[PDB]
Amino acid sequence: AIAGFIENGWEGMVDGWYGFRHQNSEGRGQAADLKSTQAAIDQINGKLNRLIGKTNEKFHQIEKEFSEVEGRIQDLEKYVEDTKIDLWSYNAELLVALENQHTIDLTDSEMNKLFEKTKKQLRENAEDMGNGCFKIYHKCDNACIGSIRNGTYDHDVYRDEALNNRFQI
Amino acid sequence: AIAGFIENGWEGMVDGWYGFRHQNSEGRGQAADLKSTQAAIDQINGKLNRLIGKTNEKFHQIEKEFSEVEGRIQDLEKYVEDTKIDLWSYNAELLVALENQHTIDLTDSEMNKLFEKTKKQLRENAEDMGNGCFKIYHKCDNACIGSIRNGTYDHDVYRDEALNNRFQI
Amino acid sequence: AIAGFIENGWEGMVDGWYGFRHQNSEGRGQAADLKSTQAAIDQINGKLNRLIGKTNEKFHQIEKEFSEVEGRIQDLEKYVEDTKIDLWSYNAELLVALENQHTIDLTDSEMNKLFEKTKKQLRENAEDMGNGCFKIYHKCDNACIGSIRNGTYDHDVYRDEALNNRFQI
Amino acid sequence: PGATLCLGHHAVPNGTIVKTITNDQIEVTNATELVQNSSIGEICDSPHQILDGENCTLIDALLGDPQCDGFQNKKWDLFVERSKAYSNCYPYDVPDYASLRSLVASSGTLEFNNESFNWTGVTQNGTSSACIRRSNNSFFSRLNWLTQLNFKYPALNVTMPNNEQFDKLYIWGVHHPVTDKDQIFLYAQSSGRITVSTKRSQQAVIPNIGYRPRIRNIPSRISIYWTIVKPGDILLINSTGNLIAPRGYFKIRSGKSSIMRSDAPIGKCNSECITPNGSIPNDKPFQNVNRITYGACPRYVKQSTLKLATGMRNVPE
Amino acid sequence: PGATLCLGHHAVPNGTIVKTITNDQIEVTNATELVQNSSIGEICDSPHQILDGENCTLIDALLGDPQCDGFQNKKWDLFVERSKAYSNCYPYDVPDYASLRSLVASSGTLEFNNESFNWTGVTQNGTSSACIRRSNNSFFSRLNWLTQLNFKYPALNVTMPNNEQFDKLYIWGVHHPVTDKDQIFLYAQSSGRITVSTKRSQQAVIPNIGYRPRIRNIPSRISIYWTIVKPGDILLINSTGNLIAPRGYFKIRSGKSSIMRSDAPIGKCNSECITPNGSIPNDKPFQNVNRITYGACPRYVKQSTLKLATGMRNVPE
Amino acid sequence: PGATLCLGHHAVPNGTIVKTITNDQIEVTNATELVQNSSIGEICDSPHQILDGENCTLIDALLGDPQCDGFQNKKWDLFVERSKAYSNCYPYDVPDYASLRSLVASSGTLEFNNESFNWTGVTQNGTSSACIRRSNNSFFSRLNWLTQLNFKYPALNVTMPNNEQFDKLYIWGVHHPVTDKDQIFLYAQSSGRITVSTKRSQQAVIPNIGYRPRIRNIPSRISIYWTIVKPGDILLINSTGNLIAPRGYFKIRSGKSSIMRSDAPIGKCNSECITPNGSIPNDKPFQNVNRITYGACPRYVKQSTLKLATGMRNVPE
Ligand SMILES: *[C@@H]1O[C@H](CO)[C@@H](O[C@@H]2O[C@H](CO)[C@@H](O[C@@H]3O[C@H](CO[C@H]4O[C@H](CO)[C@@H](O)[C@H](O)[C@@H]4O)[C@@H](O)[C@H](O[C@H]4O[C@H](CO)[C@@H](O)[C@H](O)[C@@H]4O)[C@@H]3O)[C@H](O)[C@H]2NC(C)=O)[C@H](O)[C@H]1NC(C)=O
Ligand SMILES: *[C@@H]1O[C@H](CO)[C@@H](O[C@@H]2O[C@H](CO)[C@@H](O[C@@H]3O[C@H](CO[C@H]4O[C@H](CO)[C@@H](O)[C@H](O)[C@@H]4O)[C@@H](O)[C@H](O[C@H]4O[C@H](CO)[C@@H](O)[C@H](O)[C@@H]4O)[C@@H]3O)[C@H](O)[C@H]2NC(C)=O)[C@H](O)[C@H]1NC(C)=O
Ligand SMILES: *[C@@H]1O[C@H](CO)[C@@H](O[C@@H]2O[C@H](CO)[C@@H](O[C@@H]3O[C@H](CO[C@H]4O[C@H](CO)[C@@H](O)[C@H](O)[C@@H]4O)[C@@H](O)[C@H](O[C@H]4O[C@H](CO)[C@@H](O)[C@H](O)[C@@H]4O)[C@@H]3O)[C@H](O)[C@H]2NC(C)=O)[C@H](O)[C@H]1NC(C)=O
Ligand SMILES: CC(=O)N[C@H]1[C@H](O[C@@H]2[C@@H](O)[C@H](O)O[C@H](CO)[C@@H]2O)O[C@H](CO)[C@@H](O[C@@H]2O[C@H](CO)[C@H](O)[C@H](O[C@]3(C(=O)O)C[C@H](O)[C@@H](NC(C)=O)[C@H]([C@H](O)[C@H](O)CO)O3)[C@H]2O)[C@@H]1O
Ligand SMILES: CC(=O)N[C@H]1[C@H](O[C@@H]2[C@@H](O)[C@H](O)O[C@H](CO)[C@@H]2O)O[C@H](CO)[C@@H](O[C@@H]2O[C@H](CO)[C@H](O)[C@H](O[C@]3(C(=O)O)C[C@H](O)[C@@H](NC(C)=O)[C@H]([C@H](O)[C@H](O)CO)O3)[C@H]2O)[C@@H]1O
Ligand SMILES: CC(=O)N[C@H]1[C@H](O[C@@H]2[C@@H](O)[C@H](O)O[C@H](CO)[C@@H]2O)O[C@H](CO)[C@@H](O[C@@H]2O[C@H](CO)[C@H](O)[C@H](O[C@]3(C(=O)O)C[C@H](O)[C@@H](NC(C)=O)[C@H]([C@H](O)[C@H](O)CO)O3)[C@H]2O)[C@@H]1O
Ligand SMILES: *[C@@H]1O[C@H](CO)[C@@H](O[C@@H]2O[C@H](CO)[C@@H](O[C@@H]3O[C@H](CO)[C@@H](O)[C@H](O[C@H]4O[C@H](CO)[C@@H](O)[C@H](O)[C@@H]4O)[C@@H]3O)[C@H](O)[C@H]2NC(C)=O)[C@H](O)[C@H]1NC(C)=O
Ligand SMILES: *[C@@H]1O[C@H](CO)[C@@H](O[C@@H]2O[C@H](CO)[C@@H](O[C@@H]3O[C@H](CO)[C@@H](O)[C@H](O[C@H]4O[C@H](CO)[C@@H](O)[C@H](O)[C@@H]4O)[C@@H]3O)[C@H](O)[C@H]2NC(C)=O)[C@H](O)[C@H]1NC(C)=O
Ligand SMILES: *[C@@H]1O[C@H](CO)[C@@H](O[C@@H]2O[C@H](CO)[C@@H](O[C@@H]3O[C@H](CO)[C@@H](O)[C@H](O[C@H]4O[C@H](CO)[C@@H](O)[C@H](O)[C@@H]4O)[C@@H]3O)[C@H](O)[C@H]2NC(C)=O)[C@H](O)[C@H]1NC(C)=O
Ligand SMILES: *[C@@H]1O[C@H](CO)[C@@H](O[C@@H]2O[C@H](CO)[C@@H](O)[C@H](O)[C@H]2NC(C)=O)[C@H](O)[C@H]1NC(C)=O
Ligand SMILES: *[C@@H]1O[C@H](CO)[C@@H](O)[C@H](O)[C@H]1NC(C)=O
Ligand SMILES: *[C@@H]1O[C@H](CO)[C@@H](O)[C@H](O)[C@H]1NC(C)=O
Ligand SMILES: *[C@@H]1O[C@H](CO)[C@@H](O)[C@H](O)[C@H]1NC(C)=O
Ligand SMILES: *[C@@H]1O[C@H](CO)[C@@H](O)[C@H](O)[C@H]1NC(C)=O
Repeated sequence: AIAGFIENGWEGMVDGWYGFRHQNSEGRGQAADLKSTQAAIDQINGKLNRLIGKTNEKFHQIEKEFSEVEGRIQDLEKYVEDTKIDLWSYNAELLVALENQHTIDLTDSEMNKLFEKTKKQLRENAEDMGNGCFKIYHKCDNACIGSIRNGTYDHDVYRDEALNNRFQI
Repeated sequence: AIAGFIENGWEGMVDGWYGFRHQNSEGRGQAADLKSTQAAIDQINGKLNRLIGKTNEKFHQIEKEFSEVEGRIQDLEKYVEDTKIDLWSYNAELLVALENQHTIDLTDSEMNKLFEKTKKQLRENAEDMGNGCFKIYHKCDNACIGSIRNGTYDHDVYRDEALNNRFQI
Repeated sequence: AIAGFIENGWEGMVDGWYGFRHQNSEGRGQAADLKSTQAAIDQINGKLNRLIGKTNEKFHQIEKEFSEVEGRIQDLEKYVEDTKIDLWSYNAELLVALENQHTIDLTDSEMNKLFEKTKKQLRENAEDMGNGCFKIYHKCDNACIGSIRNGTYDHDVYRDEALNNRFQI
Repeated sequence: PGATLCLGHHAVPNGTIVKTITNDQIEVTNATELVQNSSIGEICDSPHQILDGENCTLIDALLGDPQCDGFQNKKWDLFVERSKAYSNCYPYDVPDYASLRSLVASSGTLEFNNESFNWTGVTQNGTSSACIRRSNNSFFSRLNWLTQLNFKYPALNVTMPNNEQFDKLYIWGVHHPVTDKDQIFLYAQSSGRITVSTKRSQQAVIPNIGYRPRIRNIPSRISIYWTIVKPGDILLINSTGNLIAPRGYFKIRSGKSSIMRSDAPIGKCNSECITPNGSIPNDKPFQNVNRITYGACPRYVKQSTLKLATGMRNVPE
Repeated sequence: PGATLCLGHHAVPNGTIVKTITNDQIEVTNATELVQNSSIGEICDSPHQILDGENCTLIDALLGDPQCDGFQNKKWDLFVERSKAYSNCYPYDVPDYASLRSLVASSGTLEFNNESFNWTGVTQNGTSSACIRRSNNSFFSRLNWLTQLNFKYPALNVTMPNNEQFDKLYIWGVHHPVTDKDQIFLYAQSSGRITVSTKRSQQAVIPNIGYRPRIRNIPSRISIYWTIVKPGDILLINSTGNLIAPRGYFKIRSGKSSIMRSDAPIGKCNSECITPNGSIPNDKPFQNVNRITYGACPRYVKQSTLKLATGMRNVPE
Repeated sequence: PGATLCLGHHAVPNGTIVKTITNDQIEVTNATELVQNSSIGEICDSPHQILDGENCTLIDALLGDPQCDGFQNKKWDLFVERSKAYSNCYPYDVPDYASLRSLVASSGTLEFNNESFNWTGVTQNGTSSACIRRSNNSFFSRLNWLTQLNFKYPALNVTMPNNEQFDKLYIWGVHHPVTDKDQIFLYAQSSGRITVSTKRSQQAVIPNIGYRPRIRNIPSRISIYWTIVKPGDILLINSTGNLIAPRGYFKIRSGKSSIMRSDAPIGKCNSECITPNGSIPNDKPFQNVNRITYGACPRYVKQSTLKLATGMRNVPE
């Protein structure tokens, strides 16, 4: 049986980052959702554009290697540089940790948004199975599944059929 | 027809940040929610109080402009200052980006909290239209709408009427 | 009457961080949820391991206290050190604020995850009371409550009974 | 029929663009500026004690250049040196000028106590046309130009103990004559030497005879030195010629005082943060007015603007 | 029967480990490296103007060591000094060598203008076997070794005004003879003195007679000094012997020029960021190649790798 | 009737206040302190090699002050100088004292190798009542006070090659006599000169005759200098008087050694991080004990406390 996003990903979905799998009376299939996919990709490209190709010009600075022992002035030059490198190394470490947190959060968020959107189309006509899947209580052929994926599904068309199915003993 | 927070804001709501619009048998109206509004404002004032009016005293420091060429000592004084300014400029940039992220998140959060609270009052008696609006399946006059806004709505009073309306073919 | 996580914690839950209270026809009780508890604890231990016992060796540096007035070189040594201390003090302040935000978020998240998981087991058979509690519309003895806590509850077993109870006038 | 109830939030017609982690540009309902980018163009005289140097550098006020007599014994939080300032006395230099300037600036006082040095057998109070005071030839107020008396310059060996509870700062110098003739005419003997010492320090200076370019018609020079004498220590001046002697000591304090190069006028107003451009408001955490600051000031950054969101995302209808 | 509809996301068989706040290690679908860890092992000659010092230090190119004649009047963005470089002229030292090296490097030009100093009564153009140029005894190209003429060394007192719109940098020196005999043989008189001054500065140097270890068979030494003369000021050289005289002045510019110690070869290629190891790509924000950089460069950090997630959490099936 | 099932979380009666981004103060169930604010008041002798200077500064241990004879040839990771330390030998100063102190401290060794300098025609092993060793007049152990023999001081011209695989550090000095008489009585001739050179360096010193205040009844002074000689180079000492000669060289190492000013006692214990106040635990990432540290230490910050939440929001019933 097919299974949703809670507990695993789909190695077989190669044409999108997020999508739908279905089972109905015409078979079983998969389709990528391009909007959610693009929303994640755009955000990640946004980050990359801020971090890549943005270097800063510096010119004449201080010396950082020394052929002779000198004491006080050299101690200071060295300490200034060590200080600077440690502070930048810290900034780099924190930045990557925060960026990566935010990437995982934004990508998880697009999954949750797509799930919620689907739930709100189906309403009354389906039950949340708790595993990223909905059980739809009416005949829902390939065109029907497509209408859910495209956001054109009208739950009113199937409501009578669906309720009749759900609330029979 | 009236529409919720998913996809736009309300330029006509000038007395609050978050609120309700309704349509019933007495007309159409709008009311600000003061609690959610205040919760957002307090948090933003919290930030402002940490960042505004909190400067740090410094007194005698190093020289930062030079009328004569000197070499080694001046190279060091300049490099120390450049180093410091770049590190503070980075701290300022990151701080504002993180603060602004958190502001957008906390303000989005108050919208979602108000929506969820409303959903949980109505329960059984209404359907989530997926656009920030609920269709309420019983007569709900201005006092009724008010009772939802004030958190005193008892879904049991209307449940019979509401279910009868929803689950008729 | 028993009450959920919205608006207070439970001082009487000493064997876990998150859990369940119930009322049924055999009495009233409490049970810790070990998985959610452990998930929070592991994350917090994760942070602690990054921050505790991770110090950095430094050896010969610059002098930082001075018995005589000297002027230019001493001004620079002092300014370098003051600069460094202020930047580290800022890093420490921000780090703790961000870490503590994330701790509150991750611990709130485990509460919400446990609530949602429970909601999705019960489905159809219970109503969300809006206060962290569910009203379950079928006889649910201690074994039944246990089956919900252990994730082995089958809503289909009770569905007929539950719907009959909910949708009678 | 029933009812419809919609949840929403406000929006404004005039939003502002901010940066987040998620977005390089996002419109919000409101924002505030965190970078102070302007000065009021004057240095407020309150609440810090300002001393306007006018035509005087701090060092010229210290040595006692005639145009700086008004500065005697004054204190400051911030000494303001003007770009127009010029020396008008005997031409001099200070090896490590920058350090003497820094340490007096940081001390924050020109308080001077006269002392009676035993200068027997020399002519005192030498003066020059290069240093005019009230129409007469004169000299630095705090220095004593010693020369030969009755064609003799008997070796000096003079002591001054510090029996106070504070440090004493002594300013002194060496005259570098233009020619070997002038060395003789002024000091009797063909080569001078100066040794100034304490229990914890010694400084030895030999004059360097020669021509320098004329300044106020003077081709010779004075070179200035300084010595700090702690409590229980002793100043010992031992010299066979060329000494420009101290008349006493400056008190040396520690505290929060400084010096700033600025041409901004001093205003009658109250502002905590001073830059060379003028006082700046210090409500904002950052500023791009000047890296040089004194007082409770925003931190200098390179950004000209940083907008902090103070409202939600703006989504017009 | 109905239908089932499941929501999901992709996953890859080959994920990569990154760090977040939540996790020290979490597998994501894709990541990119933010630390540049390699150089191409050569310094690209574009787009910065590179001057390869080859056997010459910058200071030897400045003074005019015979092997450095090819460098006359050249400019650079980056002067590259090689570890093999060696001096091959009269042995010398520069008190505060590091500062003279820094200020010429930062100036970025060896442009030199000859001037006619009035050296009357002395022998000019002194040379030595320690400094061979085209098979003959010679000297530093930019310096003029003055000695006695007709057993006399008449005191020098020579002026050079700066009537230009730019600063002039003068390089000069003092010869320290090996013996008191040689002092006499070269300069007539038993002790030399040099005083070089302007309106704003003075420098006085006395030679120190004595043996130093032989370098190219020479046990004496030259010590090098420098003086900056601003517009409207005057160089004044006053000397009774031992002066190694300037032949003119170097232009001194301000700008973005520097100097770097490297043995990497210069390549025909184009790269913005230079390190001693060679040019490095500057697409990444950080680098652990070298703390020494010139140009638009990633910032030096201690980490050898920092992976930025560019995809979601990877959860295989 | 059915059942009710409520979800919840724990809470404690004694919560702690922390700071987040959202809140300046929020109560959580538990927190831990990230700022180390105490020392144990002693410097643990493990695991770093501690050398307690006791009455000796490092420089006095180097020169060989009589009370410091116990320190000969010792090594350290951390040399601890006490505020009570005092000199008890011939009064001296070190121009750039701070640099000589730093470079020996960082080297981390007093290892000294004697060498046989050819001092012919002078009296060796001069001593003074200012420097008592086992009841007799004495001198710095590592220095050799040379004076006239048979009323003559024949010019010294002595060589010492470095044929080792390491650098040699030579400490030497100049005696500044109190009077012109004493110059003659000690060194035969009215003016001394010292020139100490290598292939890569030269240092020239002239004594300055004069009175300084008496220290242990001595009104004259010694000034200390140092010279590093690399492998294949040569020390050349050329002097006509006033030389305080080296007896050999100190090894100079590179590594992790340092020096710290502290009056804390040394304890028998084991602690990685040392401050002047004593050893501190290094479990926490930050500390406000002292900006001066040695070893694996928390980073110094100005905050006295920083609380990291280790539990959820605390919401009592
Ligand atoms: C070693 O080398 C130096 C450098 O050249 C020589 O120094 C020069 O010495 C001469 C002669 O002593 C100086 O000339 C004198 O200048 C004085 C100042 O003049 C200023 O004001 C006038 C306006 O009237 C300006 O034009 C001028 O630029 C100055 O700003 C004058 O007061 C002197 O006047 C005397 O001579 C004139 C006639 O020549 C008479 O009319 C006067 O009554 C009076 O007697 C004189 O002109 C010159 O300034 C010095 N140059 C520098 C750079 O300092 C040394 O002389 C030389 N040493 C030796 C031993 O040769
Ligand atoms: C004060 O103290 C210093 C330090 O010792 C003395 O300086 C030494 O002086 C001597 C004599 O002047 C120098 O010796 C000379 O070395 C020259 C250079 O030789 C180089 O090349 C040869 C290869 O042939 C190498 O072996 C050597 O290491 C050098 O690299 C020679 O050119 C000289 O040769 C002369 O003497 C020899 C015979 O001895 C003849 O065959 C030659 O034809 C020629 O006449 C000579 O050997 C020595 O280099 C100096 N040492 C240093 C360290 O500089 C001072 O002399 C001394 N002062 C006084 C007054 O005593
Ligand atoms: C140039 O100027 C300097 C500075 O004043 C002069 O230096 C002083 O010289 C005098 C005379 O040489 C010194 O006086 C001597 O002090 C010695 C040390 O005394 C210490 O111990 C006693 C306790 O008994 C303390 O009171 C004192 O403060 C010191 O701590 C004494 O040992 C000497 O004693 C001799 O004289 C007395 C009588 O006067 C006899 O009883 C003794 O037997 C003995 O003969 C003497 O008192 C003085 O210390 C120097 N001062 C400084 C600051 O160094 C130079 O003398 C002067 N030069 C010239 C050429 O005039
Ligand atoms: C043409 C010239 O150079 N003349 C100066 C004279 O040089 C002679 C030459 O004229 C001649 O060509 O060759 C000769 C050799 O054979 C000479 O070199 O030298 C004297 C100085 O000895 C110059 O006189 C000085 O001129 C000054 C003008 O700026 C001034 O008037 C000097 O007097 C004071 C002064 O006010 O500066 C008078 C002060 O009372 C005195 N103070 C003290 C404490 O003694 C000072 C002081 O002596 C000097 O400042 C020290 O450098 O001098 C006057 O002496 C003549 O112009
Ligand atoms: C054995 C020795 O030391 N010989 C040197 C001589 O010392 C005598 C000793 O032999 C003797 O044992 O004791 C005597 C005392 O009673 C002597 O001390 O001293 C002369 C120098 O006066 C040495 O001759 C020099 O050797 C050089 C070889 O590297 C060279 O040939 C010197 O000539 C030049 C040069 O090329 O370097 C010739 C240049 O034209 C000249 N330039 C100028 C502008 O004058 C230079 C210049 O004079 C010196 O470089 C200045 O230091 O010298 C030659 O003078 C002899 O070896
Ligand atoms: C009153 C006074 O100043 N007396 C000192 C004497 O000055 C004479 C005056 O008394 C008189 O009023 O006027 C005279 C002129 O007409 C004199 O200036 O000068 C001598 C020094 O020449 C002083 O004697 C020295 O006193 C020392 C006491 O602290 C000590 O006893 C000196 O001896 C040693 C020493 O232990 O320090 C003996 C050492 O063996 C010797 N070492 C060597 C290697 O030679 C040292 C060394 O000579 C000096 O330390 C160098 O500065 O001296 C003793 O010479 C007299 O007090
Ligand atoms: C520090 O102070 C002390 C104490 O004042 C000082 O000692 C003094 O030095 C002077 C100058 O050297 C001495 O006077 C000389 O004494 C010697 C003794 O032989 C004589 O050779 C000198 O004669 C020459 O100078 C005379 C000047 O008129 C001529 O008349 C004569 O023809 C010679 O040219 C001269 O008389 C003086 O005696 C001592 N004083 C004492 C008390 O000892 C020392 O010089 C000072 N040190 C420094 C660095 O300034
Ligand atoms: C700066 O430049 C000025 C101007 O050139 C210069 O002044 C000159 O100094 C020299 C050297 O001192 C003077 O020449 C001397 O004049 C004095 C006057 O009494 C004499 O004692 C000297 O005689 C000795 O040297 C002679 C050399 O042959 C011997 O013949 C004689 O026997 C003596 O040993 C000598 O003649 C010269 O007069 C002045 N020039 C002028 C114009 O005044 C000054 O020295 C320079 N300063 C520096 C620091 O270089
Ligand atoms: C570096 O070392 C070298 C080599 O040792 C050294 O050279 C030596 O200098 C001394 C002192 O100048 C020379 O001795 C002198 O020789 C000259 C030659 O004319 C004489 O004028 C001197 O006579 C005076 O001093 C004598 C001392 O008793 C008196 O008797 C006489 O009356 C005079 O007052 C004196 O004899 C010595 O000859 C050379 N040695 C050699 C081998 O050449 C140089 O001084 C040292 N340099 C330094 C900076 O120390
Ligand atoms: C405050 O003063 C500083 C320094 O004078 C000004 O910065 C200079 O501005 C000029 C003119 O634009 C430039 O040519 C200089 O290069 C700047 N100097 C430095 C060191 O940056 C600054 O513009 C002034 N700011 C205000 C708000 O008045
Ligand atoms: C949904 O959109 C896809 C676009 O390729 C189309 O093929 C399909 O027929 C659509 N179905 C409905 C019901 O809109
Ligand atoms: C809701 O509160 C408002 C407060 O202004 C009041 O006017 C209204 O009557 C209340 N309605 C109910 C049902 O509580
Ligand atoms: C739930 O698990 C607990 C584990 O202690 C067990 O005691 C209980 O009987 C279980 N009940 C069910 C229905 O699985
Ligand atoms: C928008 O316009 C109002 C009225 O003109 C003004 O007071 C307010 O500050 C503006 N807000 C922003 C964020 O531009």
